[PDB]
Amino acid sequence: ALPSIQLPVDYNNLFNEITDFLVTFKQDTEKGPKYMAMLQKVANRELNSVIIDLDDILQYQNEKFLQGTQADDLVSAIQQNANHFTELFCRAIDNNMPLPTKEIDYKDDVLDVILNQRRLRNERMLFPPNLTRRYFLYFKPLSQNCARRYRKKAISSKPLSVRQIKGDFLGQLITVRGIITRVSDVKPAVEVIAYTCDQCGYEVFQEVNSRTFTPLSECTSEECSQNQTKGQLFMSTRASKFSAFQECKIQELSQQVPVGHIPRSLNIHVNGTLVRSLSPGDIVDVTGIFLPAPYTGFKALKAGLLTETYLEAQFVRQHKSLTSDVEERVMELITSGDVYNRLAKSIAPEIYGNLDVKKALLLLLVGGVDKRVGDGMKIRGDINVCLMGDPGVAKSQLLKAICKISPRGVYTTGKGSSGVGLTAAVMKDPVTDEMILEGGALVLADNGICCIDEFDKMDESDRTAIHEVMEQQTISISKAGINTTLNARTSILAAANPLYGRYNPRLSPLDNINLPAALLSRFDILFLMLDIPSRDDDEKLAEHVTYVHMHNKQPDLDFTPVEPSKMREYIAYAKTKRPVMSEAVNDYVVQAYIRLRQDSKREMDSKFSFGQATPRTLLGIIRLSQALAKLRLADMVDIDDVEEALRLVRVSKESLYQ
Amino acid sequence: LRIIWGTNVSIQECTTNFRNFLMSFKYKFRKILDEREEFINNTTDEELYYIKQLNEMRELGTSNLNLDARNLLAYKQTEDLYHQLLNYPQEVISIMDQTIKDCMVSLIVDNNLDYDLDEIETKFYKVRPYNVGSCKGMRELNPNDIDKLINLKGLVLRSTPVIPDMKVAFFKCNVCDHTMAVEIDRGVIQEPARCERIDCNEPNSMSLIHNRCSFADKQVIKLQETPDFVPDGQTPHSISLCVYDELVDSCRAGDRIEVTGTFRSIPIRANSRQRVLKSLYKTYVDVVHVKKVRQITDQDLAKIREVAAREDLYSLLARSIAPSIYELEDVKKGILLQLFGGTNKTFTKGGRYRGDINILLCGDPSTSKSQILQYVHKITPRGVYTSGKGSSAVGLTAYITRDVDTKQLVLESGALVLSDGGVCCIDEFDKMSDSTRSVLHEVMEQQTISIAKAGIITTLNARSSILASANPIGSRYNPNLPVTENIDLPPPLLS
DNA sequence: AAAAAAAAAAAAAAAAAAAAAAAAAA
DNA sequence: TTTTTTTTTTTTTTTTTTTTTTTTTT
Ligand SMILES: Nc1ncnc2c1ncn2[C@@H]1O[C@H](COP(=O)(O)OP(=O)(O)OP(=O)(O)O)[C@@H](O)[C@H]1O
Ligand SMILES: Nc1ncnc2c1ncn2[C@@H]1O[C@H](COP(=O)(O)OP(=O)(O)O)[C@@H](O)[C@H]1O
Ligand SMILES: [Mg+2]
Ligand SMILES: [Zn+2]
Ligand SMILES: [Zn+2]
Repeated sequence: ALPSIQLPVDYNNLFNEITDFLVTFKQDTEKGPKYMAMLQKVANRELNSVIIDLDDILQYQNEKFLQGTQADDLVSAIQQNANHFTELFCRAIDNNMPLPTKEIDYKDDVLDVILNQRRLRNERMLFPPNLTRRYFLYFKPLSQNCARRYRKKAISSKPLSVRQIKGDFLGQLITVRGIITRVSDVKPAVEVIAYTCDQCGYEVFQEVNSRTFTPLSECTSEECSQNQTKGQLFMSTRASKFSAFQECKIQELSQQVPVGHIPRSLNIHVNGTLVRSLSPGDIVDVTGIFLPAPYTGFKALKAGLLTETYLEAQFVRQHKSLTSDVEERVMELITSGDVYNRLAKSIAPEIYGNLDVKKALLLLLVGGVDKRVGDGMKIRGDINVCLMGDPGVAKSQLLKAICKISPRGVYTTGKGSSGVGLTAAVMKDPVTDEMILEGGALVLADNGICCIDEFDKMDESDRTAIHEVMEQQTISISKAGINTTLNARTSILAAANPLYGRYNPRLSPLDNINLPAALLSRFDILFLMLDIPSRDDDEKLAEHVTYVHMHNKQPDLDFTPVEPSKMREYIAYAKTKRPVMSEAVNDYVVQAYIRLRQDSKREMDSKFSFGQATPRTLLGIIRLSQALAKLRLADMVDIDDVEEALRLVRVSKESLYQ
Repeated sequence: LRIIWGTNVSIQECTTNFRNFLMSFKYKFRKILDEREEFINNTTDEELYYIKQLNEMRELGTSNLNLDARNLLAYKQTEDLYHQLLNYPQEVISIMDQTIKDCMVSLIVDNNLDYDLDEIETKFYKVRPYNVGSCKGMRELNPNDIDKLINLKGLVLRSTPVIPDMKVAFFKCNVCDHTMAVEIDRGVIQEPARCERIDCNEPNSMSLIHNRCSFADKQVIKLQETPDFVPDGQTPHSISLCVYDELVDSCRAGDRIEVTGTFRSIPIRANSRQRVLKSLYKTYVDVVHVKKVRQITDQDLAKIREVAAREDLYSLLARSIAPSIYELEDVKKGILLQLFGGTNKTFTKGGRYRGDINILLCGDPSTSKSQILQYVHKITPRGVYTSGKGSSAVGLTAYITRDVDTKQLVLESGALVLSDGGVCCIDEFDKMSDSTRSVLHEVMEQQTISIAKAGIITTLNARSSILASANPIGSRYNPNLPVTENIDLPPPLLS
């Protein structure tokens, strides 16, 4: 039949030592046992989880070694095998559960009502213990610090990868380092199922220890022993115990993959209060038990002796507001002074020059006023900045760098992927094969910045969305029978590449690029950065570039790089602020606009300028004054603010020659 | 005294508390409850809000209630039901309907009138509670609140046709032809063993008559999590909703609704043939109340007449349609005249004569024509605002397309057919393709569109009005050159 | 009670090759 | 003007394997 083998481990002495450790253990550094305190805390319907530390277990072993009596190295037994010690510890907790000391508080708990109703009828006229349980038991991996303090080495907490997980580590407690890619919704998994039986005896309980089960559907009680055909069992959800279950996939980091290989993936299962600890896009260190999946059902026959695997998770270690602190940070930065120039300069300190562009990127980072006028009129406060110019002028570092500053931002590129206009209504998700409404990148960045690199090569299909956003900021959705309009208020940062190379003495700016005049008119600001050879500038550029290669540090200079978290804190605080205008300030704007138009009537010339001024220019003047006012000022806007905005616009306009 | 098994709810006290609540409650107790200051007590304290609705329902005969949770908590003694309903919705609602059964009698015989009450006896009543508790999204739902009333919010994606549900089986005997009806409980049909007729009494002589049973209606709805509450780098989640009886065919596709209902979870089978089930349930909600996000009265007629008696009706609605637009009064005059349209006639001999006005706006590129079109879009009852930049060549007319959910054929009308009897606004008229332009030609000439594809040959009705806006080539419309060169439009289409 | 027979369980899908249209230009 | 260019549009499932678990049938 089944042969027998002798193994050193005996579970009786282990159970005795667990019972001794629960009572005796004290924190050496409230007084008394460490865990009977938290058990009493649990009994008062406040704590939902019990977490054991193997450092503490080593402390009990060290205490016993100080006494000198032999031990059973419980820490090694837990590491080698952990699926059984969970049940052992659960039984040990159940045996020594303290009484409720205060605030019994039975209000509307359905399971409580069922259990209380059971008592009267059972006594007047044995169930699975897990039904009465509420706490969840988790283990905590070892610490190298405590290990090095008492040697003994450590295996459970070592940050292995997905690839270093061999088949020799199955059934042990290990830790894996990786990035979370997919997380699923929370669903209930049955643990104890209760069947109601046509007022025959009473409801019956069955435990489920697999992913698949069979209903009972036959009443075996003493009163139900009567021979007449009477009916099968019906399930009752209220008297049954469920649990929260979640499954995730972790993927190997790019640094740890060897050359020529493809990264692998691992599956993680989490049950209990630990659910929702992991989200997509997080680099974490997850500890758990590595167990074999049954792989049954279809396609099991072909494998024969091949199994799946998964990791039952028990611990999570993620690697990486209005308060007086941030109230004082802004005051400190105000007392620092030179906020405008320093804020513009610290943006991408590697790149030397293009300081006006850095001023304009700051105004794009902040947003103008979005005022909802009555009778349906709306006015946009978002910023549309396009940066044109010859190749090899740092076109595509500037952009990427701006994406770092604001959390709400997406870097979308040319026809390699379609994300600008992918407001599709069909999503063939493999998990369920049903449609999901999937928004595009333009919709994704709300109150944010969309960085569209290589805008020249992008197709007219995305041009439709770009045209519509600047008009109404509300994306109409695909024609898959939903008729949905989605909010898409966003600011646009575009990078352009002139047609066939560099700037051309062809006079029309429309000839330099493919973009239509109407599309360019909606842009708030246009910047031309042409590469003109000058003997002085090349020397400083070469020196600046080569200093970075010689020493990895950027070239030290009197200019001080402000700390980036301060950048974010000031930018957010400015964004929260709401300006206001006065009647006197806007009167000078009319004079400015009429002077600009009287210039534009004669400004039509062979080479310089793009068409003529439009009322959209007046709108953008106020829109840009918004950000310059939000930068440091409040309440009414200064008159010199309009001068600053006009100066920035005029420099951008004069960039056509330069 | 006796309590329904499992729960702690007893009918005896609940019925009395509810009748006390209904005959006792007023806005007085409600405004004492909320007491948020600046609370009006101007004769509202004695209005008897529940009794007046009860009487108006009795005289109308409709059965719809809007019982609220805060109002239910307002009364001190009935405060128990507030926490007794969240945990046991079904039994409390069963008591609800049973008490409303005699709520009619409690008021019909106060003056001993001659109401029949027999049609009241036959008809049944129910309730639609709302605002049960704090609204929480589907992203936060644990197994800890199964079979408890919740309030959810989400986007409607799709609906399914009516689903039959058996209520009363019907078995006939193939020998003696005897008919008997067997009720079904929770889906399972208890088969008749042998014919009840003692004389017939034959084993295994039963036949099911499918079309002689009794059925009820079901509908299933699909929801999606709203984009506002979703965090970064996530995919929206979905929930299925069960709708029964009068609420079927209420939620249109693409709307955003807040619903109240009972959370539930059921098992689904592992193997289709075997009895075996798998240890992971599916979660859904059974809904009880749904909320979203002609027949003009005589007073409206009188005010319409007196306003129509204004000295200058032309200029007033000239300025009303586009409040933001300054000057450009003449184009507003034309649009106001267009929105009414001349009379339409179709006499037998000559045929139909058109009664729609078509308007084309064009000129320098940075005027405000698009805002004008979006203004006239809203005023008109039925109309469509779609640009002519691209899309399918028959995107404004019928386009036979394969159905996505089912591998079937669906005939989908376009934007010109969907603007029948109204004003259809076209934007960016100059970018419309040479092949689709001809379609508009048959629309503006015969007002009908014919489709002949996939074995389908048919004609639809356009009968709409075209308001279009265009842009020239260049940054200005120089008056010296005539219209034709600048607008890039065929002479007949402009004509 | 112990045999012989009979189905469920599929699932899946991108990646490439050939042919006819509906827009571009020496 | 007749040349080159261009999108693009179905093309897909007919097969598999030996266990494992069910109903009939001496
Ligand atoms: N002002 C500058 N300061 C520092 N580096 C600069 C500057 N201008 C250009 N560079 C150099 O240009 C490169 C960054 O821009 P890069 O040429 O890679 O992309 P791009 O400007 O988008 O051009 P392309 O059209 O080739 O993609 C780096 O090698 C960088 O050193
Ligand atoms: N007569 C006007 N009255 C009010 N606003 C105007 C007027 N002319 C131009 N504008 C402004 O100019 C912008 C015009 O944009 P719009 O006309 O929608 O673009 P398009 O030229 O594509 O139709 C609007 O934002 C509007 O505020
Ligand atoms: Mg680049
Ligand atoms: Zn029984
Ligand atoms: Zn019979």
